[PDB]
Amino acid sequence: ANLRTQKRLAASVVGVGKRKVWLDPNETSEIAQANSRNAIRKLVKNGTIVKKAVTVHSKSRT
Amino acid sequence: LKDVVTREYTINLHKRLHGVSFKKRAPRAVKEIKKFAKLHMGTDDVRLAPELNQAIWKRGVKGVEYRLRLRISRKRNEEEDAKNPLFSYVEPVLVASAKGLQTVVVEED
Amino acid sequence: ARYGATSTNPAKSASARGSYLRVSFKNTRETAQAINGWELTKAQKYLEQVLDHQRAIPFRRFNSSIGRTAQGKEFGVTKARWPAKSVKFVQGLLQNAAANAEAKGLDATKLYVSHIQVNQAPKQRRRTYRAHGRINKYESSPSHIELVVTEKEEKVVRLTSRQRGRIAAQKRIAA
RNA sequence: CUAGACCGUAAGGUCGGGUCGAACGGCCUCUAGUGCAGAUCUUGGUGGUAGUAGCAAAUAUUCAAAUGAGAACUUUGAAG
Ligand SMILES: [Mg+2]
Ligand SMILES: [Mg+2]
Ligand SMILES: [Mg+2]
Ligand SMILES: [Mg+2]
Ligand SMILES: [Mg+2]
Ligand SMILES: [Mg+2]
Ligand SMILES: [Mg+2]
Ligand SMILES: [Mg+2]
Ligand SMILES: [Mg+2]
Repeated sequence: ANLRTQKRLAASVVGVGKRKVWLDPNETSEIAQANSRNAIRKLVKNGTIVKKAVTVHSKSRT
Repeated sequence: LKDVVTREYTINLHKRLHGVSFKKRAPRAVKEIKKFAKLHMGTDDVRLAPELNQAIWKRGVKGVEYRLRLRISRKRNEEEDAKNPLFSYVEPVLVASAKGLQTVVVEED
Repeated sequence: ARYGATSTNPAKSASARGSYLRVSFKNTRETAQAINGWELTKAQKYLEQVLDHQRAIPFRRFNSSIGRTAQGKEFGVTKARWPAKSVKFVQGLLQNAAANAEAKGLDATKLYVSHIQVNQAPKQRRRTYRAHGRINKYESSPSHIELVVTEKEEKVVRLTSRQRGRIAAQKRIAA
């Protein structure tokens, strides 16, 4: 399948970069059926698409 | 003999990657592990667990460990098999040190 | 129909074709000549060994500045290669001609490649850009391949008067 | 088209055989945009070179799954 469009949609909906969009590898078909931002929103809601938290730039040494 | 068997190996990656170019040390480590499993189990088909790949690339492309403890499980190929009836599956073994360990046979049951 | 020169029985032969095939003509000529005349199953096993680099295709005409290999030994040559794309195309045609042969009713075990022929198909044109704003041709050299598989099958003397008399004389002084 | 035949010193002419499909000759004369190996000739087609020169700047890829006839290169995840 091709989920390149869904990851771009998920980045726009969630508000993060594409680098922060996690699509569940075990839900490829269900993600593929999600073609609208409304469907992406429901997938973010039920956790098929996750926000993939920021990698930390600690200041402790500084 | 027993076509399906699993064993514990430690591989000296230090001598196999000796002199190898820095940007290909980890990719060479992958190829040397596949060659290693092919030599030990006689299987052309070798599949590495992604966690083994993570172990190989832990210190980057240039910092492969000298020795790596591997669990090689020769199994029966299924799911619309390829040419070979058997394949080898390599996954890493969590040990504090990979030194002073001998080849041993793992009991599946 | 209408292949190159063939001298075989069409009743116990089958044939295959691939025209305008995007595969190197020089490589495919060598691959074809490598199995020309072989038994069909021997050639198909041999082509599989070529694919996995256990045996090589000897390169006999289009071979200037090829590398040297020990796998050319069995063919009396030093220059041999492993043209995977040609081998795939040939073994595809071998499969078709085999399918045709047992579709016609021919026996499998007696099949041998009686005729295999590679011809230059029309070239496909591209361009390559050169120093100082020059353009050169960048051409494919496609192949027409045809092959036929066949079942293996299992004066008065004028004498002069002297010669006739000598023969008669030998017969009356010999018994 | 034809290491098949015949005539002419020769330019050439004729015949057989194959291919082919709709027009074309002999002779007497008339007429010319009338005969090619060359012109770094024109246009077009094609070789040897040669499966050769090469496809080496921009640090770098790897494992698995999914898809598919086919995956170094597509997608997803993991990682660097
Ligand atoms: Mg050195
Ligand atoms: Mg060279
Ligand atoms: Mg160029
Ligand atoms: Mg001639
Ligand atoms: Mg007509
Ligand atoms: Mg003129
Ligand atoms: Mg001329
Ligand atoms: Mg002249
Ligand atoms: Mg080259």
